[PDB]
Amino acid sequence: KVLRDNIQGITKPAIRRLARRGGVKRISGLIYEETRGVLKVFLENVIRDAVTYTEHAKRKTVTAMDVVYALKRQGRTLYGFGG
Amino acid sequence: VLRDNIQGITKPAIRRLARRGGVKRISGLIYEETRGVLKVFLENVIRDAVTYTEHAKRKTVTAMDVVYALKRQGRTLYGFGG
Amino acid sequence: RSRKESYSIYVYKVLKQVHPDTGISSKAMGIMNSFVNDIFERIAGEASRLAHYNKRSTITSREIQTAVRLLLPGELAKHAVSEGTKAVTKYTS
Amino acid sequence: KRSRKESYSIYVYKVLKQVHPDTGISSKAMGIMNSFVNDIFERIAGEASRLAHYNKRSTITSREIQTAVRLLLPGELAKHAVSEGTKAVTKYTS
Amino acid sequence: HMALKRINKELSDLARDPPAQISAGPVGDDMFHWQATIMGPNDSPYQGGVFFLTIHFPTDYPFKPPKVAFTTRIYHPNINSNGSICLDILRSQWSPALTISKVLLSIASLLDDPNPDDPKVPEIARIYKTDRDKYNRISREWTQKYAM
Amino acid sequence: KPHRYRPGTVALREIRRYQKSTELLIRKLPFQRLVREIAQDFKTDLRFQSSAVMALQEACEAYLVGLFEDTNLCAIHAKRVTIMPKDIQLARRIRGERA
Amino acid sequence: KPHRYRPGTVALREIRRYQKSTELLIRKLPFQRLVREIAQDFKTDLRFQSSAVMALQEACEAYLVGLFEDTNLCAIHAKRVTIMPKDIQLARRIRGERA
Amino acid sequence: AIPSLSECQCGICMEILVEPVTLPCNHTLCKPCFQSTVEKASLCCPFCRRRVSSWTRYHTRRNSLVNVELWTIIQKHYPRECKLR
Amino acid sequence: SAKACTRSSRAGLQFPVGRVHRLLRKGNYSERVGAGAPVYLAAVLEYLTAEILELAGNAARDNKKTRIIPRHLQLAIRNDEELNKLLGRVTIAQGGVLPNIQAVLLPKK
Amino acid sequence: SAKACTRSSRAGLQFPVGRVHRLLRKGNYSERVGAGAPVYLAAVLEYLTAEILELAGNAARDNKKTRIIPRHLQLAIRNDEELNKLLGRVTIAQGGVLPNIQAVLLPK
DNA sequence: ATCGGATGTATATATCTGACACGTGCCTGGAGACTAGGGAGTAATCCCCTTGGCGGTTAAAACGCGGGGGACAGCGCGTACGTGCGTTTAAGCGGTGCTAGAGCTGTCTACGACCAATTGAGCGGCCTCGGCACCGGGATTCTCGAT
DNA sequence: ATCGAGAATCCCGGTGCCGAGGCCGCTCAATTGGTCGTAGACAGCTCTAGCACCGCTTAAACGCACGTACGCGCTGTCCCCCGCGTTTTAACCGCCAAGGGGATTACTCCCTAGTCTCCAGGCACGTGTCAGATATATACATCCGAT
Ligand SMILES: [Zn+2]
Ligand SMILES: [Zn+2]
Repeated sequence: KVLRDNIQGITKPAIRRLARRGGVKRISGLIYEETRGVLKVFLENVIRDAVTYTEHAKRKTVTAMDVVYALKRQGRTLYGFGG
Repeated sequence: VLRDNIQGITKPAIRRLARRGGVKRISGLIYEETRGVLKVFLENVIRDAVTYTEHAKRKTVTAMDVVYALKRQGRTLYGFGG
Repeated sequence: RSRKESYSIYVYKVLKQVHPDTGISSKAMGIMNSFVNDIFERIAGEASRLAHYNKRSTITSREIQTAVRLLLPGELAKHAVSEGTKAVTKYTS
Repeated sequence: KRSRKESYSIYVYKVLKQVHPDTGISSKAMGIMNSFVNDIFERIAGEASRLAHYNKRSTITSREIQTAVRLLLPGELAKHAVSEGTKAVTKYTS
Repeated sequence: HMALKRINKELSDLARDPPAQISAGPVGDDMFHWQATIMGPNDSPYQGGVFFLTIHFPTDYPFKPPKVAFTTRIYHPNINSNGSICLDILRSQWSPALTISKVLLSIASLLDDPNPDDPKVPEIARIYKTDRDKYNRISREWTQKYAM
Repeated sequence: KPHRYRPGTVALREIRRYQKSTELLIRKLPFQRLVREIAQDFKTDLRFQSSAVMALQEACEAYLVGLFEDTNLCAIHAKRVTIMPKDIQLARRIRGERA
Repeated sequence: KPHRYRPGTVALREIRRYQKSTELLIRKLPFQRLVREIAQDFKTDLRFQSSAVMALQEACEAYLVGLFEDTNLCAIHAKRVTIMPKDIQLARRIRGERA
Repeated sequence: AIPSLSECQCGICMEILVEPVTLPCNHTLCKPCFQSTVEKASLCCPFCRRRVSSWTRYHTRRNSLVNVELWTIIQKHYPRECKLR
Repeated sequence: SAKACTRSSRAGLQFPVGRVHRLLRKGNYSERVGAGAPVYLAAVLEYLTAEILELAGNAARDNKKTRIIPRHLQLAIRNDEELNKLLGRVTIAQGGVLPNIQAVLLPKK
Repeated sequence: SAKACTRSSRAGLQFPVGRVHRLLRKGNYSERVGAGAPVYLAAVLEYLTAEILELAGNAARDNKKTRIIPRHLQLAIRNDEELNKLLGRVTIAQGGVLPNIQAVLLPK
C-alpha cells in the first residue's frame, strides 16, 4: 500500500490562497514548485523527530503530543493541541 | 560620568568591519545606522549581564556573567570559560 | 480510569474577575492551559540555572524574582515583580 | 594553593596525541575545546531528561542517551556517534 | 568459509616462515583452538624459560580479536593468575590486518619490557616498578618454579 | 460590454478575505496522504492520530504564511510587486533555514 | 603622472586582507568607555573584569560582521553594489531583531 | 599498463576485489570488509592506522565510496572469478 | 496572615499554591525548594493570565461576541507590544493573522 | 570485560566514566541514573572531540604550523557540513571568517 | 469630474442545535503536627587585581581634492499573469463494520541508592627549551596607462 | 588581441623570548564491598478509536481565451564615494601606587525534608438551554466605462 507523488495534492489554488493570506498581490509562475519543495523539506524535518519520539516510547501510533514535542524542539511552539 | 562615547566607533572601524564582512562599496549614511544597532545590542547584553551580577551580590561584572547573558540570547561564545 | 489535571478552573475564576459577562470556549481554554504550562517551564528552568550557577541547592523567592526579570520584557516584568512581592508579603503574615 | 578546578584538558590532549602524534595545542584552543565538551554534555544530558519525564520514567539509561544523540546530532554524525557509544557499552559489559 | 580460509593461510605463512623463539599450531580437532609455545628472550630474566599458551578464535574473524591465555604460570604486570594477557593490541587497538605471527611476536616484545602504565594487576606492577634489581631474583625464582 | 474588473482588484479582495478568516486553506485528505507517505518513508506500518495530522497541517500552514510575508517584503525591496523564487531563497538564507 | 589605482581595486585588497586575519577591528579604549557608560546607565558604581570587556568586544564584532554579510546580500539582491540603510533594515527585519 | 591479479587482492579477504574502496591513504579494500571494520573494530584503516571517519561521513551521503576507475578496469578482465562469488 | 485558611486564599490568589509547590518539587529542578517560590510563581502566572484574558475579552467585545475564541487571543497577543515579544515564536491554532496590506500594493490615486 | 582495571580502560575510552557518572548524578537531571549511561555519553563526547581535532590538526598542518589555534578550529568546523550545522549559533573567539567574496563584486 | 449600471459587501430577522456552564458522587492529593540535620547566613582575614596616573612614540584618524563610476530617472517592448467561463474531478459527509494497539492491574526480581575505608588519579606549582614572532633583503605577481 | 613600469605580496634566512610540555608533591574523590527498598519488566484483559469500504452531492480544481500592465533592457546625467597626500589626535606600552572586594574559613541556628493521619477540592459524568451559525431578503459602498 505504497503512496507515490502525493505532493501534487498541494495544488496551485491552495498555494495562491496561502500567498493571499500572507499578503501577496501578484505571483510568478515558478513559485509553486519552490513552495512544494520547501513544504516537503519542513514536513520531513518535523516528521523525522515525531517518529523518533514515538519509537522511543515503543509505540506504533504517532500521537499529537509527539508532534507538539518535535515542534517545540525545532523552535516553533504550538498552542492548542496539548502540552 | 561618561557621555557621548558612541563616537569612538570611528568610520575607519566600521569600514574594516564591512570589509571583513565582504562589502565592496559603502554609502555615507550607513555609519549612524551601524552605531544605532551596535548600541541596541550592547544595551541588551549588558542588561542581562548586570542582572546576573546583581543576583550574585557582587559589584564586578565577571566574564561568566557575560557568557551566560550571551548564551541566554542564543549567541553562545567559546573561549572565555563556561 | 485515570485523572488528568489542568488550570481550567483557575483560568475561569480569573476571567470572571476580569470580565464578569464573557465566557470562554474549549479551544481557547486549551490554549490558555498550554500558555500557563509554558511560562511555568520557562521560569522554573531559569530559576534552576540561576541556583546552579551560584553553587546553591535551593530555589527561593529571589531566584524566581531574578528569573522573572530576565524573561519578561520591561513593564511586564515590573508589574509581575510587584504582584509576586505583594503576594509573598501577604503570605508571610 | 587555589581551590581545585576540573577540566577535560588531559583527556583532550590524550585524544589529540592519539589522532595527531606530532601536533600540539595552545591554551586558548584548549579553553575552546573544554567549552565545546561542556556545551555538548549539557545539551545531551538535558534533552535526555525530558525524554524520561515525557514517558513517566525516573531513570536515565543508555536508551535515553542514544535517542538524545539521534535527535541532537545531524544526519551522519548521529550514525557514527551511536555506533561508538554502543561499541563502548558492549565492551564495558563483557 | 571466510574465517577458516583466513586461518589456513595464516598457518601456512607461520609454517613456511617459522618465527624465532615462538611456535604455534592446532591442538584440537578444529583450527579454532590452538596451542603455542614461547621461549624467553635473551635480554630478559627469563633465560631458558618455556611458556605454553592456548588461544581460541571467535566466530567472526578477523574483525574481532582472538582470545589468548597462559596455561603455565608467569609473573608480569600485564598477566594475572589465570594467565590472561593485558595488551592493547589484543583488546582495544586490534586491526583486522594483523596476523597471528605479529601478535605472537608482540607478546615476546612485551615480555622483554613490561608495560606498567595499564597493568591488569596493580600490586604486581608496583613490585615490578619499585625496583627491578630486587625483584630479578624472584623473577628467576618464578622461572624455576614453572618455566624451568 | 460584459463587466470585468481591471487586473489587481480581485487580488486585493482575496487578500482582505483571507486575512479576516481563520480556516485552513489546504485540503485535508491530500495533506494526510503526503504526511503518511513521508512517515512510511521513515518507518513502516505507522498509525496517525487525527490530532497529529491536524497539528502538522496547522504548523505547516503557519510556516508557509510567514515565509510568504518575508518573500513579499523581499520582492518589494527590489522595486517589484511579483514574488519570484529568488525572493524565497533570499528570505530563507537570511532566516538561516538553508544558509 | 602619479600612479593611481582605479576605484574598486583597493577595496577588494582590504576584503582579502581582513578576511585572512583574526584580530579585533575596533579600538579597545573607546569600546571600553562605551561599555562602562552603558553599564553605569544601568547600575551605578560598577567595576569590570578585563575578560568581560574582551568577551563583549568579541561578541559585538561577530554580530556586526554577520549583519554586514546579510546587508551585502540584501544590497546585491536589488541589483546594486553599494549598501544602504534600507538593506540593514530589511536584513534585521527578516532576522526578526526589529520586526 | 594493465594491472595484474597480484595487485587485485583484498588485504583482509585474500580473495578477488569486489566493490573496491580506496581510502585517502591509498589502501584499497573490498566493501564488505570496510563495512565490517567500520561497524566493529576501529573506524580506521586496518593497514597504516589513520583516521578516515570524516572521509567516510563525506562520501557516504554522496554515494562515492567505490573507486569507479579501478572497479571498471577489474570487472571486464575477470568476469568468471566475480561470478564465482 | 491568619495561618488558618487555604494557602491560595492566605496569599490572596486564585491559582493553586500546593499544586505549584508539588510541581516545583517533582520537576527535577533543585534538591531543595523554598517556601516562598510557589507563592511568587502563582502570583506571576495569575497576573499574566489576567492580562491576556482582559485583552481577549476586549477583542471579543469589539466583535459583538460574548465568548473568547482563539481568534480573539491571537488579536490580543499580536496587537500588543510586550505580549507579542513574549510570545514571538508561539503559534496559536485557529488564530489567523493580523490584517495589513503594504502601501505600495494599494491602487494609485 | 574483565574487572580489576580502571573503568575508562574497561570500555576502551579516554574520557572519565566516574566523573561523567557523578555529573549525571548531581546535575538535577533525573532521580536515578543507569549504569551504562556514562559509558555511552563519554563515548559520544570522545568521538566528537576526536572528530573535530583531526580536522583542526589537518588545517594546522596546511599552514606549516604544529600547534592548533582557534583559527584552525574554525577552519575545521566551518568547512565541514555536519559540524557547521551542529555549531551554527556558536561564536569561536579569535577565529575570524572564511574567505568568501561575491562573484558580482569581482572586476569584469 | 460625475454620472449610470453592476457587482460585491454590509445589515436586519427567524430558528434551531449542540456545546458550555452547572450540579453530584468521591477519592486521591493536599493540609496539619512533629522531629532531625545540614544548608546557608554572618563575621573576620587575606591578598589579588581593578582603578588611577605620567611620559613617550607613533600608528591610526581627520581633512581636503580631483574624478570616474554607479544610482536613479525616463522610454519602449512584449510577454507572462490576472479575470472570467465551461467542464471534469474527487473532496466532503453520513453510515457501518472490524480489530489492532493503547491503557490499566497484579507479581516480583534485579538494578540503583546509601554508607564506610582507602589509596591512587588528577590538580597546583616550577622549570626549561624550542616553536613561533619579528627584521631585513630578494623574487614573484597583479595592476594600469599606452600602444 | 599586447609590452613595460611601479607597487603589493610571498620566500627565505637569522635572532630571540616566553609559554607549552613535563615532573614532583599531595589530598580528596572515585572505587570496592555490602545491604535494602522499589522501579519497571512481564503477563493478562478491556475496549477505544484508527482503518477500510460504500454511495451521493456538489464544491473546488482544471483548461482555455483575451488583454494589459509590469518586468526588463537601454540611454543619459550628475554627484558622491574612492584613492591619495598632509596634519593632528590620542591609543598603546611601560611603570608605579593604593585599596576595594572576591574568595576562603569557622560557627551556629532555623528552614526544609520526611512521616503519619485525615478530609475536602477538584475530576469524571450527566443535563438543560441559549449563543451563534445559517438561510433569506434589502440597503449601501465601490468599481469601471464615458463623458
Ligand atoms: Zn575483503
Ligand atoms: Zn591506511
